[PDB]
Amino acid sequence: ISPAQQAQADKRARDAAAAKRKQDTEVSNAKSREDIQYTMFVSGLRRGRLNEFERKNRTDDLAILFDSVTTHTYTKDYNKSSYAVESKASDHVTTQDGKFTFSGT
Amino acid sequence: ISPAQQAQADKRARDAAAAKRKQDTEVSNAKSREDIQYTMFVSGLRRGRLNEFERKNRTDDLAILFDSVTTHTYTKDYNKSSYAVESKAKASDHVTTQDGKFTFSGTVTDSPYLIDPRNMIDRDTDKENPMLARRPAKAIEILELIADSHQLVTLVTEDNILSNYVITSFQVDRSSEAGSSINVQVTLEEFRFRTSDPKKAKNANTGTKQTAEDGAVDDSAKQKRQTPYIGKNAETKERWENAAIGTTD
Amino acid sequence: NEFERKNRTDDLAILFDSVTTHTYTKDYNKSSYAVESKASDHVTTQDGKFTFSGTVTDSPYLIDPRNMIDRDTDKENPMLARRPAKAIEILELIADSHQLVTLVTEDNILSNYVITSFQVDRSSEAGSSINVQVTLEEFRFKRTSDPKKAKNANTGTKQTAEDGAVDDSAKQKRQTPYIGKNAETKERWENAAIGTTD
Amino acid sequence: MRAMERTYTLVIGRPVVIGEKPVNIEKFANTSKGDAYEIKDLHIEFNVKKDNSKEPNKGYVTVYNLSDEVVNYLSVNQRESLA
Amino acid sequence: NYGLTGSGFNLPPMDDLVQETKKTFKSAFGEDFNTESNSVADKLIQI
Amino acid sequence: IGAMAANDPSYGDSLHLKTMPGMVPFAGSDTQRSNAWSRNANIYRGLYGGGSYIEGKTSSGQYVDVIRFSHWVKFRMEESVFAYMKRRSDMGLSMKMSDEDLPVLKSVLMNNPINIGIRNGGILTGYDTENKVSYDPTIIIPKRANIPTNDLAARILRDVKVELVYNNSLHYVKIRASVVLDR
Amino acid sequence: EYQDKVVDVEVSLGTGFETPMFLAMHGNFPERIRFYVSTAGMVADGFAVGSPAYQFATNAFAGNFAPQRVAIGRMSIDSSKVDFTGTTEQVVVNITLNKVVKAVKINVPAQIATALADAVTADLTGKATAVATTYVTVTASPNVVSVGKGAGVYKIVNESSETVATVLPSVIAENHNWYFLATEARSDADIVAAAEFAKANYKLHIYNSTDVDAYAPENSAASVFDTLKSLSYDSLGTSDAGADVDFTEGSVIGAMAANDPSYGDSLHLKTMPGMVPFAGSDTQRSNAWSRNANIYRGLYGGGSYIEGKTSSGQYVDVIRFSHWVKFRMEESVFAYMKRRSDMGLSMKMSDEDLPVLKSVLMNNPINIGIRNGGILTGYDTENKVSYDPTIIIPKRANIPTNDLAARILRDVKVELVYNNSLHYVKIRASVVLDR
Amino acid sequence: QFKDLLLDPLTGDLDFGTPGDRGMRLALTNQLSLRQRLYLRFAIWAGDWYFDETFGFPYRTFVGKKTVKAVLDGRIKSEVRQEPDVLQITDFQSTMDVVSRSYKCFFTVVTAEGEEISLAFVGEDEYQYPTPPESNVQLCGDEGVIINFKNKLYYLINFRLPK
Amino acid sequence: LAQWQRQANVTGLIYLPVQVEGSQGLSLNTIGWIQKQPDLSYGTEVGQMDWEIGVLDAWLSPDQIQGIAAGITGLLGL
Repeated sequence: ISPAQQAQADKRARDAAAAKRKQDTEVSNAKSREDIQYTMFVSGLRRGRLNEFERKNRTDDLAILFDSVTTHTYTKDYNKSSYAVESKASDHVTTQDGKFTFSGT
Repeated sequence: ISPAQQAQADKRARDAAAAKRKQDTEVSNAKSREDIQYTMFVSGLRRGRLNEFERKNRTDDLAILFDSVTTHTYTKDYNKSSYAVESKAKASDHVTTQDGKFTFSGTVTDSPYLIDPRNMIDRDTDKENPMLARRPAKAIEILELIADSHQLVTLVTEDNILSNYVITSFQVDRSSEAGSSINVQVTLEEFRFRTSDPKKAKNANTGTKQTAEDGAVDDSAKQKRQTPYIGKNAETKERWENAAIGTTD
Repeated sequence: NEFERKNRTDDLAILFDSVTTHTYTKDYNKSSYAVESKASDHVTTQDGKFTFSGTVTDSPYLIDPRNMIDRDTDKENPMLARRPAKAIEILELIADSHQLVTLVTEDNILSNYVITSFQVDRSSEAGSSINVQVTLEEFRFKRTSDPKKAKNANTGTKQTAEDGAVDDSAKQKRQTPYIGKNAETKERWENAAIGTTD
Repeated sequence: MRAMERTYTLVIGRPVVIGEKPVNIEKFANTSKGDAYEIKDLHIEFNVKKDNSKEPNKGYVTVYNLSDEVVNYLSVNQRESLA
Repeated sequence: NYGLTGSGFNLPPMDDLVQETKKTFKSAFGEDFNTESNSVADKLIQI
Repeated sequence: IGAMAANDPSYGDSLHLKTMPGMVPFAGSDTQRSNAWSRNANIYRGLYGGGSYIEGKTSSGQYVDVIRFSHWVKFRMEESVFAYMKRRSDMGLSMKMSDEDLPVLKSVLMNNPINIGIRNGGILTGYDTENKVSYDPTIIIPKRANIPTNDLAARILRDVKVELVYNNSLHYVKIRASVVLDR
Repeated sequence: EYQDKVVDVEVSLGTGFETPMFLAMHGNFPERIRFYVSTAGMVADGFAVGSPAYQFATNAFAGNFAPQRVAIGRMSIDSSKVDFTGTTEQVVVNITLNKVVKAVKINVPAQIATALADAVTADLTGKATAVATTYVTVTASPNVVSVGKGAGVYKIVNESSETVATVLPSVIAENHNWYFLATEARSDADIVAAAEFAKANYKLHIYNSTDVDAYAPENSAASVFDTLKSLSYDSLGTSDAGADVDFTEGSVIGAMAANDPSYGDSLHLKTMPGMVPFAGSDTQRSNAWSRNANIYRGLYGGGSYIEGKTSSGQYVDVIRFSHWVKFRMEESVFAYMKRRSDMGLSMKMSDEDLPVLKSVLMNNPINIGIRNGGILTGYDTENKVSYDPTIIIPKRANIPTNDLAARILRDVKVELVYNNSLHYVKIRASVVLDR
Repeated sequence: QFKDLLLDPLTGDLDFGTPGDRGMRLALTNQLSLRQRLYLRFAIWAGDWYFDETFGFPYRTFVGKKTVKAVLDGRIKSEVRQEPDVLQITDFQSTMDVVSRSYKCFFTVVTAEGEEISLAFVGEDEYQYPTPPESNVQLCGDEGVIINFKNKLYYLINFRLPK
Repeated sequence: LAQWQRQANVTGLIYLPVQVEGSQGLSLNTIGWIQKQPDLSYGTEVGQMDWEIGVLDAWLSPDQIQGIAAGITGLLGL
């Protein structure tokens, strides 16, 4: 080894460490302010949803539009006891969280 | 068996043992050099990212280019907890972020078109006789060295730049479908986290420490011999250490 | 360059009539939890795998005798030699004995690889031939010896060794009669100094 | 060329009888027939803990698909302490 | 340890002597002295 | 003789560094060995940690393994062509100089001698990047419009030509290096 | 030849385009040009440490892109001087008869000047002579004598009856595998003569000048830089205090040599070892900038070059590219004509063979430029023009009959666009608040 | 910085030195150490050194056999990189002659230079402990304080008068 | 072409320049290679062999055609 490399390992550590300070800092402030509200427009737009699209400003109610959306699906789930109930005991059911997925470009 | 067969048996032990020494020592050399960084140029080279390819000097900053990259993908994931309520429904609680994964597929051909010497694969490749230069072979022993030494790789993609990624697996297929080339696939994940000025250093710890193993007192435990002195400045040392230090007896 | 080094008694070599594909792969794993920070030791290396597919046919095109498959194959009637049966007999013995095989490939050379599984079949198509698949994995392996290389060893606690003049009594076996090559010198001393098991 | 493979042996002897002198389990290995019941090539799982305390060191063992004769020899001696 | 003791005469292996003399050489020229495989001093000392 | 006998000539096995049991090392100094080398007088030498032959150079100058190969080519080419002429002449259909049957010799010669040479590594094949010439064997046969009438009376075919390239082994290696330091 | 070992291993050392040529004053060898790979070889040739040529060679080999092999030109010496117009130990190094390394010492300017002359006479005095006049002259007899600076503030000044304008036509004849041109004389007449020669032979001229007029007020045109600017000469001039004594020309050459011209690597902000920062104020630097006199400046937390602007005005990296295009285009077309004429099928002006030049030119020079980033390509949105190279060839129906008699093809045209680097950046912002 | 006995690059014997300073020397500069570390590594045939069967180069594999130039170059170029202080390999001119059956390659290796960490084991010391005074100088003063003042006065008298 | 194919297979160099200068039509200038060897067919008449040559870039260039630069700027679009 030689001092020339010690002046090189520091560069490798310094620049790499600088990356977290950029990415890690941005998320910190993004969570430190709850005023901003993000929204997404999947289809919908031209069938009268423009009524609320025009409400979105450029500082608080940010909106996102994709160049194209191919498919989107929505689904919910429920579960029930698999054993015969004692009898009305209609409380033997629970509601799960609904899922939503879509593909775009 | 026969006395001659003993020589044959000895060859197995030597050649097999010698093989791992070359692999093991080379890996040991890695993880010891900290002034070396590896970067892979998956894409974007011909669009903007040419600025980063010029900064690498073939000595301590190295670039990995591929003759062709068929596809690459990037997928981050998150986890969401959920607890039940007496209203026969489910609510939600804090969420977590699960690092991130990256994969890509590429090919190295034994008949290259763009032989750029700046690429670290083409360090020794002959300009005018490519197929005998063994490009497909030359890429395996360099890709494997990076992975098995646990290097922290940096990926320069056209869309974005990723850092602190560790290779997890890779494949090499010489199928008869193409031939004269190797199909390569790789996967990576985000490994999300002495010298130097005394000013910046803070209080460290080392825990309990036993007697140093490089000097006397261990020999008395290991039952060995103390190293004789080299005589210089005799009659000045011996009077003092023998009185102020003594001997282990 | 190295194929010609192989003789017919020690460094046996195997060549298949055709190899269609071969693949080589390695794996690594890392902690799935954020590290405490450099703590680059949170990774481990797995054993590399190697697999390939081949074929052995009743109508070979090359019958180079150096191949151990063709040890004693007839030159003019390859199909009566029953070559596919010759290959299987060789294959099971290598796998069963757990030999550390060495693979010579296009790019690199691999050593200390053991066979973990192989498959053989004779489908309706490609009759008069057999398709073969093999799988291998690395082996991280770690007397008459030179006293200069010897190192202190251990054998733990030991008992009476082998069926001797004393172990025979334990198993109630009758003492082995002594062959009378000489019964004048040892006899007066053997019983007086060593005694008898009783 | 070989691999590095495991090996083991398990031996069963006569019942242990305490007398008026130090006990050595070595001398009880031989059975009335002479050679003891040795078991070599059968899948075996065992766990043996040892310590420096009052309690004795105890070890556990499991054997699969034993021959009926050996099991019969242990159905007998169930009142006794085989070495 | 291996010479004359209170219980007769013993025998040292080769490796212990090699390590002892290599330690002596290390002390002679500091911890930086090379003594393995490629050193001419290694070839002299082992022989 | 014990080192060359049981070894097919087509492999091109050099005799450079083989060990000969029974022989004793040559004790002459470096100057003596250089003198004998100019004589083409090979010497058995006790090498670094061993003893082995030096070089298979004949009195004329050519390496010995070449000479065996040249003889081996002569024998097999001669028997193969003859063995085919007999078959044709033994079916009543003897070969004729009709210019429609001569070309068949392309397959006969390429079959027995030439191909067996390539599969054994004796004969080279491929292309050369600096001389720009290929190593593939070539065969040329004369047509009936060139055979002099004197030969037709004697029923002789002459002036057939063949080309081969031999695979040379390695005998010496000489490294050169220089440890320059950065500034 | 007979080889007495099956293996012979030798471990040893040592061994627009790169090689520069330094035109020096000396007599250590008879030839006009010699090549060296390290300063060590020059010492073996009797070059005294601190001598002009030695300073240039050591500086050129120390750069980040040092040339592989420097070249030394020879112009005769008649006398040499040691000037003591500044003083505090004033060690000086003399080498005579190629072996006599007599490092004269003196300590404390007439006293030191006369004292140094006295010390030399005390020597071998039977082979060299000295005389004080502030400066002291040193003269050889037929013996190689080398004088170089060891310490102190004095500076060596060699003098010769021969003229640079006449030697240069001589050195070129011996060999011409050298691209950079540098001279020791550094007089106004000598520098200008060297600049003119570099033009006709397509060489790059470099010179460092100590003139204080370089950064004088722009209205004052008295420095060399003004003369070259008027004559529209291309020569990478610059101002430095170490231009003498140390001959920092090697440092600049050390940054460009090992770098292919096709990459378009600018010299804007590169660091030159050996040079010293320019200490003039802001107004002085602005003055020198108008002169096209580049300066090495100690920057924020560092020190680096400023700009590669030649005397004419164009950036230096362009000039190397233009020369590099000239050379490769010329050899490539010729290399193809020979092949055709060497197969018996020489090229003809038949209008059926001329078009082939589209592939020949696009092959060797042009494409290699694009893959290296030297040449631009694409489209322009505001000028609406494309950057693709174009090539046009005349048809047989336009070549005058005079050319056909002489067998000459003229008026071929090519077009290129160069990729410009970045040199300055100027942010502008305004923090307006909502209401 | 690996220290070891110096080997003469010209003869191969130990570098006892010139006739004027005959003795023994240690390899100190990293260049010299690396030179001999490569020389020994390449000169010892694989397996021929007792006490270490894995050291050396396997020349027997190539010499005497029909071999491919490309394979040999890889092994030659690989053995070099086993040293932990090798920066890179600059150029490699591998050529083979078929008439004489000789093979000869050229290449160079680049290595940096390090510091000495400690001088305790080598020769000298870097400190400048003081010198005891002489005679009654300590308790009564020193004359040099007068000489320096006299010289300053004389030089100042010299300065003012133009010369 | 057959000799070139054999040489390329032996060594590895497969890329050679290809240029087509059309008359009153579009032209081409790129780097090509030999893709697939045609099939011979010895019959009564003289046969035809069709070589497939693959080319890197296949954008046709107006080049000789004049009055194209002015026309390109004439097109409107948004």
